[PDB]
Amino acid sequence: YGPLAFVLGERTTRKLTETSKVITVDGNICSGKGRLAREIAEKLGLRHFPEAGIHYADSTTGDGKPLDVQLSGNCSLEKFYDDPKSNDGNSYRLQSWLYASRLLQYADALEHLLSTGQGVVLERSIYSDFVFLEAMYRQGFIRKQCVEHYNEVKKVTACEYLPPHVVVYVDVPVPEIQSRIQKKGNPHEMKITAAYLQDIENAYKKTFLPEMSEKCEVLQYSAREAEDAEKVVEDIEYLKCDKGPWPDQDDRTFHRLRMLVQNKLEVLNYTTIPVYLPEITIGAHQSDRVFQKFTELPGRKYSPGYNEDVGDKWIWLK
Amino acid sequence: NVLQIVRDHWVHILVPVGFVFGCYLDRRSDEKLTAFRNKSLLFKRELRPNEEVTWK
Amino acid sequence: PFFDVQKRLGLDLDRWMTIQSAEQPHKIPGRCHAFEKEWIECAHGIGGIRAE
Amino acid sequence: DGPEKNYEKTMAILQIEAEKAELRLKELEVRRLMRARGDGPWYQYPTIDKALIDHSPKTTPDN
Amino acid sequence: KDMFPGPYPKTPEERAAAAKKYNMRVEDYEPYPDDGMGYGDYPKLPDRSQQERDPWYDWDHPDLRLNWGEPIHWDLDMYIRNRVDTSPTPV
Amino acid sequence: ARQWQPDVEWAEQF
Amino acid sequence: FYIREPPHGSPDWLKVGLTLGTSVFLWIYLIKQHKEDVLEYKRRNG
Amino acid sequence: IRLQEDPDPEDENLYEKNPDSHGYDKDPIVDLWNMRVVFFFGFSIVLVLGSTFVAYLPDYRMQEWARREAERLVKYREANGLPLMESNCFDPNKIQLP
Amino acid sequence: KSASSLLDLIWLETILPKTTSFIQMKMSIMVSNQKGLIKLYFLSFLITIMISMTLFN
Amino acid sequence: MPLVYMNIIMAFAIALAGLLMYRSHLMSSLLCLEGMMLSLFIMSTLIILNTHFTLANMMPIILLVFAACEAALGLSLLVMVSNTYGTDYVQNLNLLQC
Amino acid sequence: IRWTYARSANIYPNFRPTPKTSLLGALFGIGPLFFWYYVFKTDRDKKEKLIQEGKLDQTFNISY
Amino acid sequence: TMMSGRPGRVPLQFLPNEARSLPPPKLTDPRLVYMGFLGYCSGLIDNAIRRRPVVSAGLHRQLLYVTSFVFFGYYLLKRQDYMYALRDHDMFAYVKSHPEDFPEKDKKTYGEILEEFHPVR
Amino acid sequence: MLKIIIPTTMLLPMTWMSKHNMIWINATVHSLLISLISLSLLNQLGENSLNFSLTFFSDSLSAPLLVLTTWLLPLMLMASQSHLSKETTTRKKLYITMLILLQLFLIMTFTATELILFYILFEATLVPTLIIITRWGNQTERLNAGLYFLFYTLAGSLPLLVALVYIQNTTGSLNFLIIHYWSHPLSNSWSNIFMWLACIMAFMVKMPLYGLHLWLPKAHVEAPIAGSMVLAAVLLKLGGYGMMRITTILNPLTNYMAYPFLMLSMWGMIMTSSICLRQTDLKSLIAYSSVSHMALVIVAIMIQTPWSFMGATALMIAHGLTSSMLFCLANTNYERVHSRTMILARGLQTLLPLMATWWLMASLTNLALPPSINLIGELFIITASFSWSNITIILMGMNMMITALYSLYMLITTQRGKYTHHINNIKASFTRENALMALHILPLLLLTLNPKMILGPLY
Amino acid sequence: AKTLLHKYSDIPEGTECHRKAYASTSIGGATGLIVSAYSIALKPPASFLEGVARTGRYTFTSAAIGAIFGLTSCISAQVREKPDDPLNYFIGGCAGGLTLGARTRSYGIGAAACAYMGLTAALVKMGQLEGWQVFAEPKV
Amino acid sequence: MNPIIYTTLIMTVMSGTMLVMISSHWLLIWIGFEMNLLAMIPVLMKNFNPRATEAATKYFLTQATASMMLMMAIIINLLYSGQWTITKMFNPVAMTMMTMALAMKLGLSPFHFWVPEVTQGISLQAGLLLLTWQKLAPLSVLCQISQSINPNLMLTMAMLSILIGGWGGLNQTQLRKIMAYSSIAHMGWMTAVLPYNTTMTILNLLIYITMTLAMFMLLIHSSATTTLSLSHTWNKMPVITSLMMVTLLSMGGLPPLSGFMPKWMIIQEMTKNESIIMPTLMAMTALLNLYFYMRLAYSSSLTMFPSTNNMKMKWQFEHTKQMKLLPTMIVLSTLVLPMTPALSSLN
Repeated sequence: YGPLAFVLGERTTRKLTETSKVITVDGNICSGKGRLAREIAEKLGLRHFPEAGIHYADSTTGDGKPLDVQLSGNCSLEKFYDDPKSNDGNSYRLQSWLYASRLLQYADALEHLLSTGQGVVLERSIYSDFVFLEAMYRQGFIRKQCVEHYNEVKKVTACEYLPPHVVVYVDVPVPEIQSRIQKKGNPHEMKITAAYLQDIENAYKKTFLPEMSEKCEVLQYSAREAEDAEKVVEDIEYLKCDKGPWPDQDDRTFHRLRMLVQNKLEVLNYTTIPVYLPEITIGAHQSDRVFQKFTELPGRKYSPGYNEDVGDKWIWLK
Repeated sequence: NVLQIVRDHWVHILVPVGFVFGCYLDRRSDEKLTAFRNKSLLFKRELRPNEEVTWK
Repeated sequence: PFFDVQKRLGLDLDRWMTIQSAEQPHKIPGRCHAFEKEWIECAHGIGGIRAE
Repeated sequence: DGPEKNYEKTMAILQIEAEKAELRLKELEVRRLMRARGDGPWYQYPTIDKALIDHSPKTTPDN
Repeated sequence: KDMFPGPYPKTPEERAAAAKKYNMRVEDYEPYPDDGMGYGDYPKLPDRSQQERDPWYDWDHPDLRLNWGEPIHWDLDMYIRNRVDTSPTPV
Repeated sequence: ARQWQPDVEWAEQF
Repeated sequence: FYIREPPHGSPDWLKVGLTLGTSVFLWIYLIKQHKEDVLEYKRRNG
Repeated sequence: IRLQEDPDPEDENLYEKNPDSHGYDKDPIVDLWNMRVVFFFGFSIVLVLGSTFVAYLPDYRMQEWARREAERLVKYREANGLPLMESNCFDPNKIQLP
Repeated sequence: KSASSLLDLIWLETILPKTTSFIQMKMSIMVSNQKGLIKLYFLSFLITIMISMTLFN
Repeated sequence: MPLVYMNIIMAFAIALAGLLMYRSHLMSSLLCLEGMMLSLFIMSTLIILNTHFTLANMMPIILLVFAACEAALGLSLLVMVSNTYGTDYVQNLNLLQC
Repeated sequence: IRWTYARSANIYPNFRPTPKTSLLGALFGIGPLFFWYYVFKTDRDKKEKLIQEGKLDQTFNISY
Repeated sequence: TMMSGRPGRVPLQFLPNEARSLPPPKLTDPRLVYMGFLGYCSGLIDNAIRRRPVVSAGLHRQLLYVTSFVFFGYYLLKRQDYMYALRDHDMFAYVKSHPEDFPEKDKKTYGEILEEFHPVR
Repeated sequence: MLKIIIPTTMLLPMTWMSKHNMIWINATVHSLLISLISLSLLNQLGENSLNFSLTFFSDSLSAPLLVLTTWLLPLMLMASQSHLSKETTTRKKLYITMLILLQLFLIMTFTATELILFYILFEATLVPTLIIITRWGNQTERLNAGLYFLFYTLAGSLPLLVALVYIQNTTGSLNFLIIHYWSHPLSNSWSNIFMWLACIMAFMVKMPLYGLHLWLPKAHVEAPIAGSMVLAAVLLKLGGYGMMRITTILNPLTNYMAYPFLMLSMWGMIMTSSICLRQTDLKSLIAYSSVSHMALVIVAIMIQTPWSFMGATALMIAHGLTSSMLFCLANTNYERVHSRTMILARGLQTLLPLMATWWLMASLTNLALPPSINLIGELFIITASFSWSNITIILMGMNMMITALYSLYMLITTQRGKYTHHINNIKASFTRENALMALHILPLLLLTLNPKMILGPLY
Repeated sequence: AKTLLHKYSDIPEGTECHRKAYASTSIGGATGLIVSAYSIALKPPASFLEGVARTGRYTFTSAAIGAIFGLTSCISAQVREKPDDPLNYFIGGCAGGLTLGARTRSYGIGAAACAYMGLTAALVKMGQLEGWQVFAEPKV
Repeated sequence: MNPIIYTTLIMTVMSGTMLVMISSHWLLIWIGFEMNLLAMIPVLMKNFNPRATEAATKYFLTQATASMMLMMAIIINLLYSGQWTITKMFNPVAMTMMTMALAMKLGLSPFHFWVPEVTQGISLQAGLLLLTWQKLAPLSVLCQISQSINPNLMLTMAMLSILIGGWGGLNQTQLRKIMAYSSIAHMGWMTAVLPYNTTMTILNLLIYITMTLAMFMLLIHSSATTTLSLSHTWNKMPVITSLMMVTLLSMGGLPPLSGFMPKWMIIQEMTKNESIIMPTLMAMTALLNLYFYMRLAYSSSLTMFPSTNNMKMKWQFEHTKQMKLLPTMIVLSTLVLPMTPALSSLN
């Protein structure tokens, strides 16, 4: 898709329908939001997006097989759970990488909505990733400058996109969250502090839910209420589409957005803002070595279709 | 196989071919500058029997 | 770069208004028609350097 | 090769280069003369074309 | 970076920091006079040749009669044992 | 045993 | 290999043929033009 | 200030992997061939053959020719009583002095 | 002292490279005033017009 | 030249001076720019009429049309700037420097 | 490292154009140049004078 | 403007008919060969920028680059030769038409002229 | 001349398409072959220059330099193998290509018949040198050194470009042959004086002249070993070659305008050698010694006597070889100790005997031990200056003394004394390093046998 | 404009030193006024008094430099009795540079200005004698 | 902006320039300039930003003043000559005023001030258009009136342009501002030979267009507007920054790159006209341009600045957009010096 296709007559609004809606399911750690999101997608026919992980970009490109952490992400969630105040900057590096992954996820979702026309259900989003960073700063895990840089990156990236039509919040109390985490069994999850979960909940209810409520409907559900998928789907169906800026958009603006989301590098252009924070800054020698390792990886040396090492042929005529 | 040998050591003929071609190019320029074959006031001589040119 | 496409294609697009001795509507003469005609006829193809 | 070959080649090269120098100086002089007189094909700045002038009977007899 | 020679010390605090940098006592440390010759804060060590230094003392660098970490004279190359000698003479 | 490559400080001057 | 099909995959074939054809036409026109110019130059210059 | 690799340790001595190293690369076979190439072409060819080539380079500086011509000229000069060397590099007859 | 520092590392460098570079730096600061006000450079345009009209008549 | 031509040219000069010497409002600068267009209209009209350049009597009209087009442009830019800043002050245009 | 740095790197940064530095720099930079120029010029002119009057002996001075 | 205003110059004409009287540039002209070299380099750079094998990807693409460069270069060289021939022709004609402005200085031999000798001592 | 140029060009595709394990091997092989081919050019005629074509020619001045460059390339590759062994294949090929481009440019410079073509190529040499210094330098001062070198050379060259175009406009041709046969004396007008300055200053900058030599220490010290090799072996001689060529049309104004530069160089040799005496960096010492030895050549060129020119050519070749060798030895020591401080490593003679012998021979050549070509050139220049003025012998002899002093001082400080105890990484000398030193020394000693080849066209 | 340069040039070198200096002073003052106008426009003076002060300072400095240059050059030519030496202009230029340094109350500025100004003035004299054309009339 | 509308506006800008280069009537040339301005403002403000609006306003103001002065000069020439053809102007005052106006349109100093500001405000594409295509029409008008152009005034403006461009470029850190000041200097170089030989100006203009096209396209491909943002490029795409190094060296003019051709030919023509001081000063001042080019090359490719962790994600994805002309433009802007004798074709 390009300017020519828009000139030829390809209009996104023609494909878009009432079903076409961006629904984000948000909540605290281990709130069971993923199950509800899947149920919503199945009962609305929408495309569910699993929550963006460290190797989400690895799935989108190449063979989908997650690449080495040193080559893709250079951050560990498990390390953050074990040591939230490490001197390696793993906390903020992880948070920034997650934001970049979620920015890519939101763009990947929008592109699906503007090409196929099918709605999308996403587990959290960029508009919700700030909660974890705020929690980390409250706990003292990260420094203030990290928060400042994250705000800088967000303000220059998120603005280009459109907020979700429906914001579903699964409200699970912190004690129940602790109980589930203990039942979950993950030792790193067990190491999660209760204060961190409380900060996440506070950030949600005091910043995210009101601001999203201004933009669109916020269908807050209890854990018991979320179990009733039928009710959740019905409530979303009965939400006025007026909520959200999508009714205020047209084929021209949709064309701009579609061109934006297609170019993933353009989407992630400002994720690498040249602010030198020790947590994110990577030395030149290490950068060169890691990039050389990345290029050595099969399928990454040349552009897709020209990597003969993976089986591509006819390159002499390609 | 000799094929494998030339397959990996073909680049070993570039510069020798370069020298051969350069000798040819130098010879070509000399041919273009044959305007005083036996017109110098120092080496002017009659062509010997069965001599096309002095190549000078 | 005066790409004289007018002369190449033999099309008059602005040469009609270049001088006042050119044909004006209803053959209305210019105030200095004679003088301009004399000057142009004198300086036709002799070059700007010589015409000066 | 023989020394006479290089001798003749040097003579030819000298002739070519000297003729080039003569032509370059000649060109500079010709260009200066043409640009100072406008009597040559070069530096012929355009003038008004006499074809544009209309000699058809005007309105006022004294043109 | 801070372990590199700097400008002429002006405040006594600068002098103490320079003395610490060169591993010299604050009392002993003496910068070259601020004549604008580019000496900076480098210590003005006594102008005595390496030959004068005790030949029986165990030096880290025996041929140069120097110790590791010891402040090095500005004109050490001139005052090496192979060059100009400032040792006392009988007459 | 590595060529000097600009640190954060060197880039900050730009 | 790739999860998503390459935007290239098999050679375009149509575009490849068009490129070959354009290059061949350029060569044919160039050679014929040079031949014509040689003949015309000889004709005009004995 | 930056997450960078620690300084690479002192360059691994090529002797460590293979005691017979000759320097050059790390692979022993390619080291052997590189040393053979450098020594054969560098010493056996240029240094020897080219030295012989420039040693027997044909005299185009006209040194022997100059000496022989000088001998002939000296013979003629002495035989005819003419001075061995004149005082004018060009004949005054063809010099139209102002 | 006299050769190595006084001349080579001090005066010779001060006489040619250092001086020229410092002059260039000051000129760069002057040219890139970084004010960016239409009023000022348009007044400069007016001054230029007047000066050109007087000097080149 | 007749004194009327001198006065019109002087009017153009005065309007140019006012335009180049801004004070506060960008609107005032646009007024000066349009005044200059008026003065040029008057000058060209008088010249064409006196010379009886019949075929060139359309030049002032074309000048007028294009003049008002470039003005429509100026006004559109002024309102964009005012809506962004709040006033049409020339000092507001300061984000871009050098 | 400090010694090597101070001997070369820190020389200019601490340098100040004091009257002493300026005077010494001038008298040891251009002083010797002017002195040698004067000496050599005088010698050359003397030899040229002798050449002009033919007094200078060049009986076997055929290599120069 | 030099020859931009030459008499009889048809506007927007790349190669006038009179150029055909001049010898056509040889298809093995070294300048044309350099043009083809530039085309091949362009192909290599295009491959490099698009992260595809520099020396093998899109052989048709590189071939078209070379062909386009050579094809346009042939006419470029022909026009260049035409313009230089125009220069020489006009200069010679002007010298012929203005003999007084281009006199023939008396040719004197070195034995006659006097050049001051500057001894190198 | 294309018999040399075309293979040099063909080196580039070979290096780019050579296997990662064969890059150095192929490059060295064919570079040595190209040097062998270039050896044919040494058969210069007695009077006429070898005018191969309208564009390329050679004489007894150009041919030794051409052979020197073609011979220097393989040794540069051999030296560069060590430090550029952890580099990626693409960057290693890039370095090799930069070296090949530099060699090609230098060949064309030394063979160019047209003065403006020589200017173009001799200023084209800056780009590869700048890239080599700034990209593959080891210190942080490499950027400033590259800036200094580039700006010094350009500030010298641009007035030369203007002057050359002026000469082309006035004389009508810049071909060396025509410029020499149609030579016309220059008057003493200020215009002629400034033309002479424009024609001389660029080459004065190229071969370090006291006052304009500040770029050389930085460049040589910061640049990688190969870059320093070319910088001190050919790039400096570029100035001498250009000056000797251009002085043909700069007479008799040279007689009046030489005194400033002559005195500057005659005092500069002493000053720079004294600076060498009190240096703490090995590479800096080598660079300053180069400055003095090149000031000798500057004097020789300015005097314009035949003996001076012969000695200048011989000294240029000799210094190229010696300085390259000295930098290579310093590079080996630096690679082992990872520092350029001269006093850091001591008593290396005990640990590395053969490298110490190489050091001894190189230092002997540096101090012009008879009958080395170094001494031949130095003595010829000294005799020419003595003919110019008898007072010159004072400074010349003092400079000889200081050169001997600092060379032996370098040898004693590095290859003598008590070994440094803590330095334990001094491994045995590699075969490649010894071969490099041999390929630097043996040609010079052989050249002493037949000095006529490197004695220039005035022999 | 060109009339001021005419005034300076018409006065023969090494003659009418007072008049020569007067003409040079007028030229320098005009240049100072131009610089003052440009400075005031680009760098707005806070007060009209500040603008007057800046204009006066720049004009006085430039005029003083011009007066010193003219007087020094003419007097040097008179004493040496050689009106065609570039050294006269060089001495005048260095004197003007020293005056600039005094006006800026900076010895380094004065020294550098002396060197550069003296060189440029000598070059101007050399061009006046040889015929160097800064803005050559198109001739080809 | 709808793509059809954008294409129409671009074609309108091109048509204005073509009218300026095709017309023989002064009024039509002024009309073409007005069309260029009218269709240029929206292109400058394609991406609505306060900085973009400020840049558009400043550009409009400057170009409007220039057009006013141009039409005034045309009217004065009509008054004193009764001529509309674009030939030798017959009034000196009109000639001076027209020169001022056309220089302001070009951006020659002291009318350079607007160029860096507008270039920084507008996007990289708009910057490319402003610094390459918008330079054609005023240069064409100047070339047609070169005979009447006062050599002194034009030479002063050109030399000041070179000096000011170099100085401004030395202090800038934003890539767009560096490009703008370098453009000012190159325009000074172009207009210096305008009174002497117009074909050399055409040559310099073509080389400048190729170089600026290559540089702007490389910046767009790297999506960098500051020195640090460009420094990060080495980690992702080293080829782009290395080619940028080559193009920067060409912009400096260092032989044997293409950038030497225009300077070489310009110096040749100026020396033929007995002007020696002016070209010497021109080259010596272009050294400053070389300095800031070298600084940019240092930061971009000659040395390696620190990168960020998020670069790993960008490594995986490949640029979708493909600028077809970029390779040819790089080649033509780097390796064309062996092809100077093709200068005759311009005549």
